[PDB]
Amino acid sequence: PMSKLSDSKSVFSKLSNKQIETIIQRYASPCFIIDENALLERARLFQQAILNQYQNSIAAYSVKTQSLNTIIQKFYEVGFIPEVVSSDEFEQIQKLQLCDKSIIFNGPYKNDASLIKALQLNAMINCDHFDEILRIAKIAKKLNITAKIGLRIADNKTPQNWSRFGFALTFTTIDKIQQIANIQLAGLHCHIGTNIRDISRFTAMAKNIAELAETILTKYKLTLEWIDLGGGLAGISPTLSDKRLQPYNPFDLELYAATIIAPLKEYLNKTNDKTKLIFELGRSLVDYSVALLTTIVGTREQNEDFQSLITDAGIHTIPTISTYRHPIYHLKTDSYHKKTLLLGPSCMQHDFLHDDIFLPKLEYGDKLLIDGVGAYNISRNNEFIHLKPSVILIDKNQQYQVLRVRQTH
Amino acid sequence: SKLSDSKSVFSKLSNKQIETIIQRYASPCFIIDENALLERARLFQQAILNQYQNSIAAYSVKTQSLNTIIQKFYEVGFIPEVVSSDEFEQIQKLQLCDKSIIFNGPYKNDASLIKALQLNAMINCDHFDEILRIAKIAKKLNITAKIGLRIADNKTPQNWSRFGFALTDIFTTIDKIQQIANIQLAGLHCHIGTNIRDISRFTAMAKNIAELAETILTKYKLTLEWIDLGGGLAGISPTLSDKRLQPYNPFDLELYAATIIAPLKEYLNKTNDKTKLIFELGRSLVDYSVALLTTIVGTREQNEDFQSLITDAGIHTIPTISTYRHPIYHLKTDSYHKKTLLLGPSCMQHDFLHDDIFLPKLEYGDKLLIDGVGAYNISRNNEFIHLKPSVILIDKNQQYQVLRVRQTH
Ligand SMILES: *Cc1c(COP(=O)(O)O)cnc(C)c1O
Ligand SMILES: *Cc1c(COP(=O)(O)O)cnc(C)c1O
Repeated sequence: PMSKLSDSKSVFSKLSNKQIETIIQRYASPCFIIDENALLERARLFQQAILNQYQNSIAAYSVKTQSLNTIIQKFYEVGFIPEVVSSDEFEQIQKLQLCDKSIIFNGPYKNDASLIKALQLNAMINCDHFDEILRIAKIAKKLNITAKIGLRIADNKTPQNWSRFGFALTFTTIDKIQQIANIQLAGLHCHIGTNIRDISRFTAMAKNIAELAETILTKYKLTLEWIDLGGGLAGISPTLSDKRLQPYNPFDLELYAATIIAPLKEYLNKTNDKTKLIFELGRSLVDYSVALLTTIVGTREQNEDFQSLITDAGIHTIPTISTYRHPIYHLKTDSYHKKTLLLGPSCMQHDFLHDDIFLPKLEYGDKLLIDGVGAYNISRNNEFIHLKPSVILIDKNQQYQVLRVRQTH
Repeated sequence: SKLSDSKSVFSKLSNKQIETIIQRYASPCFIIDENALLERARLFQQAILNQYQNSIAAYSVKTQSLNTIIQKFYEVGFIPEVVSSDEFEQIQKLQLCDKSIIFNGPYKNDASLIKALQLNAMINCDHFDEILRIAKIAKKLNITAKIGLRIADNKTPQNWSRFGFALTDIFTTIDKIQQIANIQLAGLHCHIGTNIRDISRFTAMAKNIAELAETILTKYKLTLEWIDLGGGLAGISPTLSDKRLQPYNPFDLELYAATIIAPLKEYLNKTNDKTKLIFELGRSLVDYSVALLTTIVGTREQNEDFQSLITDAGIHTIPTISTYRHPIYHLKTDSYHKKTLLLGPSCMQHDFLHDDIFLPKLEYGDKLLIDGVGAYNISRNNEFIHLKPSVILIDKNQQYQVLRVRQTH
């Protein structure tokens, strides 16, 4: 019964048919829309959650999840430190000419130029393979300075967190590091997956990371400068295999912060709260503040009990629709719903938004709102068949601000 | 295994040439061999023309949408074939002397239709309500629109499809079209799938289309103006579900042409060869003339029975790698191979170029060439994590031409 946008729990339930028509008139269909108020409320509440649990906590902005410059700026304005996983992302942040050049540099591939600038700005660099530690050392001699680094750890003692990415925690690697000159171990990094709703996995990882920081404490007389627990917390959209049809409530960030931090408080207290605790939540912060407006542009079948419709948005506009049941809302005053097949604007057999959803009868020109698409869609748009659609911010004054102009030939 | 001993059109490519390409345009880097590409194009036109004089090769824009490549095929005699309003507009911006164009696809917006109806384009509709939108536009212009009907060859088991009018009461659809003012049936369009290696599916479709064209001629005394047989012929790369690991030879176009045309010559001669016969092959024409140069940038494991390496290109640079076993060649000199895992420059579980290929031991700075990437990769590049790489044309003269500049922030 919450099929209708105005009757939903969506951030965008406030949007009338008239407002949607105006957005599309100005910026064309399909159109991404981002609500600034909801987005920055979530950002600030996350900072409160972690700081209430540990006062030397730092929220880092996961650029890859939502890489629009304007959004990065706004999270930076409330105290987030940019976190990048590539040299391009690293240089994106530099071009923003931010006053505070603090930055977290992750990723399996950091080119030489990126690592030079990073060292000059004393970024926090977390390495996940050995050859990179060596390349940083040679740079750390040419550049007459010692380089602090962190090590990405794989929580391979936890079955659900096992990963080939990072040094496995199942030590020989740290013995080598300290005989290495110009390199000084300064932190740990661990990122165990994505869309994690079983926060037992965060407890497990935090316990093993704490045991590691304790063993590093004794076998090496070293207190870590930072512990980065990555991201991975679940968003609001159920997976397609999930039996739940309705979206989840945005995950309780106080529950997340208390669960993951609890196994680490013992170590952090010995360090007199000088070890920084870093969090890199992306999806769970940004997903539900972004929706896609799409228009029905054709009909293949239309009978009492079934309709097959063509939309102007498909899997090349929101690729994560192939993995998640993103909520789909309509604008009709109509009680009778029928099985509905929503096809994208491609005659490719995998380009559909949903094959088993119940919606009222729709026709050419009707609009749908696809909610919870704020993570890992916009920046994956491409120029295949259809050019990239507009991205609009509903700013904190309820005024539209274009963040990406619709592409044209 | 090694590039020099390969059957690849880049077999001829030197380490110094490759290192020059990368030094000049960075890694990863797409390369397109002009000679191989246009030779394939001419052979296809020659194949279909020797079977039927009024055969027209159409260029599948979506398969390889770089403007320069489009212009080349246009100069060889190909007519542009588009499947979206954006592609349509891309072609008009080329300002070709001959405005002939094929307009396919499930979504054609009003602006493109108004333009296409007044440029004598062959417009193939796949759902009825598009027909009615054309009819109403045509009435505003006081013209009668000639349209083609996309047909689903649902009598052939492998060709069953939702896209197009079902050929299995199809005549109930053309009966309705006969009554609609400002519309006249003029052509048929059939596109039965992709990466089709069983040409029995083409011969079956051509026979069914021939029968439909005969019935139309007898029921409505109507001789069709064109028959569009679509594309879909297979490329050189096996699927990952394929048991075979080595690339196939480029499919025999003479065989394809002779077999798909033969069921239609009774009709086409009955028409004194005035029906135009259009072909829209893409993958099979362009895939093997394009390769991706990638560089090893790190190591995770290195035994003599197994190695796990990090490349600077992944599924976001060549997304068809998740579906196809694209040939991967090295430039070294060594007999000894080992199970090799090639990890993309992302720490996502699914970002790997190949997880059980045997390759010589490779190290940081070593280079690989992934062949057969010319279909459905370049235009799907995006700005997620890594910006888009350069695309380089290897001229007729073996000189380098920049078709897409490396992207930077
Ligand atoms: C993906 C990722 C994140 C964010 O992950 P989410 O699921 O969106 O929360 C943070 N840090 C790193 C290193 C990552 O790879
Ligand atoms: C995809 C497509 C083509 C090209 O298909 P290929 O497999 O690359 O040969 C031609 N015409 C239409 C309508 C298409 O959708």
